[PDB]
Amino acid sequence: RVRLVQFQKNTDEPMGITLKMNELNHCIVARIMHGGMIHRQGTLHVGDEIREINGISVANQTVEQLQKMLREMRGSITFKIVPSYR
Amino acid sequence: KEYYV
Repeated sequence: RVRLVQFQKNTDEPMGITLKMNELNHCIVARIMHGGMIHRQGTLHVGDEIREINGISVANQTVEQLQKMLREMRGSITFKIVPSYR
Repeated sequence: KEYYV
């Protein structure tokens, strides 16, 4: 049910995904820009839920704080996710 | 609302 994934953010390029909070206050990958960083690395897919970012719980963060945290982060990044299924 | 990262 829970998966650990990793990706590399070594430039100033955006991740190229959009996030939304749903009714359970869960952080959901809503759209993925084709050709963008996440799309190329295959790290996340639409409907996946992000639980943690580098071991940092998403639950006690606002959407702005998450956006700022992700924009500024660099290097090897680990997500704990709840994957969606086709 | 949606948020870009």
